[PDB]
Amino acid sequence: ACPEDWGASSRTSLCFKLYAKGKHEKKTWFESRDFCRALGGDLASINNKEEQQTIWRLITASGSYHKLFWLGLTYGSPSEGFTWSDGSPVSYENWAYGEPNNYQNVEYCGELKGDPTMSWNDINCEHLNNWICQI
Ligand SMILES: C[C@@H]1O[C@@H](O[C@H]2[C@H](O[C@H]3[C@H](O)[C@@H](O)[C@H](O)O[C@@H]3CO)O[C@H](CO)[C@H](O)[C@@H]2O)[C@@H](O)[C@H](O)[C@@H]1O
Ligand SMILES: [Ca+2]
Repeated sequence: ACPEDWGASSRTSLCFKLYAKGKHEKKTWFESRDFCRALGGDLASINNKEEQQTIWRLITASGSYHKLFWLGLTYGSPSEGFTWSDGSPVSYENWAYGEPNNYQNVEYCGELKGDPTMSWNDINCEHLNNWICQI
């Protein structure tokens, strides 16, 4: 069962929470990771299409579209490439077309574009974004 306002009560329920913020309250990737971990969780990992649908449904209920959200995507070693901050394997992927492109060699964190494509992009970790936690 999920904590109240993080999802449903069944044993198979996945628990995510959107944090959409104004520009003065958006966070870097590391700040967002630390925020979610302080609650006992982590930045959201998306391990399959079921989790993607869960998050998309939350976005549709939010009324806002096109927002950028930090996910738990962070580059590891050169051989690893992208990893999930929660330690789960990066099996499922939904990178946008051409991504990750490490544009100008400075993009080591992953963001979700909150539109129907639910696509991922690598971007400067120091950008201030919205974020999504999991527990
Ligand atoms: C593809 C992109 O390349 C770099 O970002 C460029 C930026 O791309 C926008 C794109 O125009 C927009 O349609 C899409 O929704 O978001 C992208 C940003 O994530 O466009 C500006 C000009 O407006 C610059 O050309 C940027 O270089 C790269 O930084 C992004 O990570 C991404 O791979
Ligand atoms: Ca990119």
